[PDB]
Amino acid sequence: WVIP
Amino acid sequence: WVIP
Amino acid sequence: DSCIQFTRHASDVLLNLNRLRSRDILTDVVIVVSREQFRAHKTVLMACSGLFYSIFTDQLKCNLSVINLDPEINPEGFCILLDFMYTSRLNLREGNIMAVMATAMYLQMEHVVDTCRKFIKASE
Amino acid sequence: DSCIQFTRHASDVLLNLNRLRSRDILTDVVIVVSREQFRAHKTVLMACSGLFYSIFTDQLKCNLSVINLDPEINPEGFCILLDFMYTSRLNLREGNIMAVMATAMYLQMEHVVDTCRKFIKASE
Ligand SMILES: O=C1Cc2cc(Nc3nc(Cl)ncc3Br)ccc2N1
Ligand SMILES: O=C1Cc2cc(Nc3nc(Cl)ncc3Br)ccc2N1
Ligand SMILES: [Cl-]
Ligand SMILES: [Cl-]
Repeated sequence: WVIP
Repeated sequence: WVIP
Repeated sequence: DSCIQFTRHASDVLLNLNRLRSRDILTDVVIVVSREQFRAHKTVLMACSGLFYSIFTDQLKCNLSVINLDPEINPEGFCILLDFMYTSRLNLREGNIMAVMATAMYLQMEHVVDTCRKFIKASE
Repeated sequence: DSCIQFTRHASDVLLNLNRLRSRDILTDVVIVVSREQFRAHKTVLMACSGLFYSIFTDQLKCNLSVINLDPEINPEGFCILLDFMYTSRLNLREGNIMAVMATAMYLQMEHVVDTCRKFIKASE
């Protein structure tokens, strides 16, 4: 999971 | 396009 | 093999499937969550959820145009997860994390359940 | 927004759609290319090809279970492109590049046409  |  | 690969292809496909969803094109099922209704593509639901995969591979349920979810399921949690299926983006907030995690457990969306468990563990 | 994103989601969705294709699950159209037949999902074809997008948004053709392609289309070129749609991998070879490029132009698959043109320009 990432900060888009 | 890339070499997978 | 000696194939070449287009890096953005999978993302571009999903973006187009979401555009078809937004315009209600070739949607073939209604998911009923209490008083709310959500139109979707059976194939996308199966590709994202272990529960929908099991439902639409059943010889009788594969032909249903309406699927009713368990009454304990929260329509907002379902909406957030349906958006995630079509976009890869999850709108996870303090106010919705419990409903989203409960809905992802029911839908059998393992990666969502995992991030919810981690975000909850960080706040305790 | 304040969304989080699962990097591998789009790739995982496409991998599952390809698994449904391989087991012939919920395929809803046959594409006829001369003597050959190819089963597929209308939504995936629309998401990958400007030609299929135009075909399945037409109020009459959206309901067809069989689509016949132009007789000039090569079944092997179509097969290679159908594989690319479901996998992001393109099996481009000296022996098939002309048929693949002609098929991608007909199907309106701009990124494939672009790499074919570049590979051809390098060999001249
Ligand atoms: O957390 C998750 C997400 C998910 C998706 C599917 N979907 C499919 N799985 C397989 Cl093996 N083939 C085709 C399809 Br469509 C099955 C289980 C799960 N569990
Ligand atoms: O080279 C390409 C690939 C492609 C795909 C689509 N598909 C869609 N386009 C739009 Cl804007 N909305 C929903 C869908 Br499905 C249209 C044109 C093209 N040209
Ligand atoms: Cl997931
Ligand atoms: Cl393309």
